[PDB]
Amino acid sequence: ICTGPNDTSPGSPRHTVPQCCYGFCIDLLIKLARTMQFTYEVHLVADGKFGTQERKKEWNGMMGELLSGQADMIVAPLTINNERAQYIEFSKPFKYQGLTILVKKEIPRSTLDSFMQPFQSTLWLLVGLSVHVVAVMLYLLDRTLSSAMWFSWGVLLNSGIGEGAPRSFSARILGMVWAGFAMIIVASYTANLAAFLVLDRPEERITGINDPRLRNPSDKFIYATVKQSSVDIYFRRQVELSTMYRHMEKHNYESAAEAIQAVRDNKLHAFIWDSAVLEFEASQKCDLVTTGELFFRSGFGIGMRKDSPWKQQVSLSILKSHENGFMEDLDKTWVRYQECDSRSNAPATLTCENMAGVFMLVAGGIVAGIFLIFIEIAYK
Amino acid sequence: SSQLDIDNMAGVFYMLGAAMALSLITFIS
Amino acid sequence: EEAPFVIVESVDPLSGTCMRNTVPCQKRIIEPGYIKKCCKGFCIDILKKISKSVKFTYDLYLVTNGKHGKKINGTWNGMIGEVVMKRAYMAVGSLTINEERSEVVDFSVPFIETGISVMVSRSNGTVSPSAFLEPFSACVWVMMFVMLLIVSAVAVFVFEYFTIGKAIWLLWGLVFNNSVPVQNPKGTTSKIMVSVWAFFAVIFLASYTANLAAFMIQEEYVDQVSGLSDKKFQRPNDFSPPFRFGTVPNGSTERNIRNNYAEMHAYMGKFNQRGVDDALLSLKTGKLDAFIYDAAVLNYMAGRDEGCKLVTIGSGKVFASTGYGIAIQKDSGWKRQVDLAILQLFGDGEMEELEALWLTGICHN
Amino acid sequence: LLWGLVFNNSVPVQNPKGTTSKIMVSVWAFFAVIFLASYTANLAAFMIQ
Ligand SMILES: *[C@@H]1O[C@H](CO)[C@@H](O)[C@H](O)[C@H]1NC(C)=O
Repeated sequence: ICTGPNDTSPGSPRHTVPQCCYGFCIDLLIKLARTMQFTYEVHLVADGKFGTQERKKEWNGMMGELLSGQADMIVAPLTINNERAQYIEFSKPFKYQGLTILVKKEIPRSTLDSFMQPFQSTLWLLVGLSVHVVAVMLYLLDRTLSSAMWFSWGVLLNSGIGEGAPRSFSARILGMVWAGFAMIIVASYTANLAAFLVLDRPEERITGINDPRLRNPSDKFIYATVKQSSVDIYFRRQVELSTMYRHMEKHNYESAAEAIQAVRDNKLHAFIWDSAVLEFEASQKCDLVTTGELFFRSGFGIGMRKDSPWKQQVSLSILKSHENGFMEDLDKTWVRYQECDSRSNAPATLTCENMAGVFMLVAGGIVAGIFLIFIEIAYK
Repeated sequence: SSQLDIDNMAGVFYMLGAAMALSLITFIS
Repeated sequence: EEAPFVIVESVDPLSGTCMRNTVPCQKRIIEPGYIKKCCKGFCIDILKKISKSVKFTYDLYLVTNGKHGKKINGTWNGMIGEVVMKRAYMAVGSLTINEERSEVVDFSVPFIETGISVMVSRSNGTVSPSAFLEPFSACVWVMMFVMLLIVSAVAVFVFEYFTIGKAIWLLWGLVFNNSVPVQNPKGTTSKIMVSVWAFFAVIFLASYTANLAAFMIQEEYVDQVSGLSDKKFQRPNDFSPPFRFGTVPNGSTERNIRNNYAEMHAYMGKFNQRGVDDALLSLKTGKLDAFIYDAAVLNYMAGRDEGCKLVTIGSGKVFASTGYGIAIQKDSGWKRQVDLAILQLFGDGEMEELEALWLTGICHN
Repeated sequence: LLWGLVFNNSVPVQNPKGTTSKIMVSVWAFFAVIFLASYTANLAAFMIQ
């Protein structure tokens, strides 16, 4: 059971209500129950925000809540810093972790609408000009013409209808260059296609943290985090990105699911820093991408009030639990059960449209054949 | 650089015209 | 000094002095002369940075007995022995953290989160014959197959104004490559129509090969080994007697092994190698197939040469996630202070600086 | 015949009369294939930089 705000009280503080709370940490707490011999209730925080000693100053939410006395043990994913360290104690962390940045995964989006472009249209026309002219020129070089067009047409196209052959010696030498021209032309086409298929898709356009587009913000890229989070502490203690830091205050939030759906609706381009949650978000959503280098090596452990008699004991269990691998069992229980495609940004194409264009060319040539054929019928 | 240059086909029609000229020259015989 | 946290044991005899970065680390001597070399490395630098936080003075007294702690008849020897004999109440260097160690001495908050892995990665591979029905030309592929099939009716309609199997075979073989002969047309009607089809044919090949080479460009070839839970590592001979997975005898993990995996403990006790460089040579030799140990040391070894054929299990998925750091004798309370100091250190990314100083490599990354 | 074969079979002509040549020049076409197999391979390659 879970005594929490009815409408979650983000402004209209509907009174509390028993809900159902359950997850990894709950498992942890019940283990610590079986090993520590205590009983308890459970409740939510007043605000939906971790807390910080903002301006006299005072800590929002759970921090100040514990500090008062109305609380006596704080178990949740909790970061570690110096500020919180100044007042309370907490044992070794139970899950090491860091920071990363997530972006709405892009689609491969093959580009083959060049189905006749990658040389030119100008080339596509001058080649037909050249074929006609060299055809009739070979004809004159003979002295088998009305169909000699078939000859060069096919030898470009590798048809093999070959109704005849040049009887004169002149063209009987000439045709070689035409053959080589066809060979090198198709070679060229293949080569430029292969090259044009090297243009990669730069996804993690931000390099770790030193990317200036994210080291100096551009209006083309939107970005934020959750307000009053420890991440803000980390930034404002590192004055460098202050601008971006200042900049990001134009976009901050109050909940993680906020930024979650924000990047889901493709407006917000990046969410951050809840790494050990971004993993589940990704491997259960498979429309998002993590990246960056790990920023702030820290760990989630359990905090308790100042110098309670419990500290010395708690740690023990944890290591005991880290000994028998029970931790890893909980991992397999609540962690690995999410999976989607994870190979890489794979290059491929099955483009129905870029070949549907040429299939329509097929169908059009069909009616062209009907028309021209009956034209020749009436002719003969 | 997707579409090739018309100029970026020099040797093509170079050899084309060369063959045409050699053809006429020999066909004189 | 055992690894890239404490390495240095070299003394400069040119001037009887030592470089600025290092610090005197005199072993006793064996009248202990108290002149050993001057040491440098990673943890030493942590201590130097700490010095600016709390006013104190060093004594880089070295170890003389054993590599680490062991409860010989329940009596701690090693660094933990030195700290429990009240001979020195602060000890740093690569010293794992567990329940057993905590039993007497306390601990700081660790900083370098550590674990248990293995590294045997000479093997390799390529892509399975799994991309030639590749995402290039499957659905449009059969679509073109049938859009080809349909042309036969128009062929019939033309011929009416002896062909069917002939025409089918012809255009089919043409699509791929002209090999076999047959009199395709009789009258210039079909002599044009199917002609344009061959046009398509060309581009077909022009596309196909283009992507195929393209698709054979990326190459991951993730290794195939047995995790820390497979019978290949759980019951070697019951599964496959060809199994040579070793470790370090007196190491910390030995507690975990001889307390939870006596089976593999005995099955591998016939492979307890000595040292670390000997392990590297033996893993490059083939005499010992594989071995298991702490995290940081192997992550560093990844930056060696033979490491580009010797890397991690293929994950950060380790056994009994851990970490370590300073440790003191349940008394001084300065922990509190140094606590924030260490965290203050974290508050700046100094760990990044230090890692750049010591902990990147090549043939890895 | 063999010239045009090197690049690509386009035009017809009765190549053999008797299985003698029907084998000899045959192996030549073998070479022909690899020829193209090489050429295009590098050309694309050379248009990479
Ligand atoms: C692949 O692994 C085999 C197995 O030892 C080895 O002989 C070969 O040199 C390796 N080659 C590459 C390219 O990794």
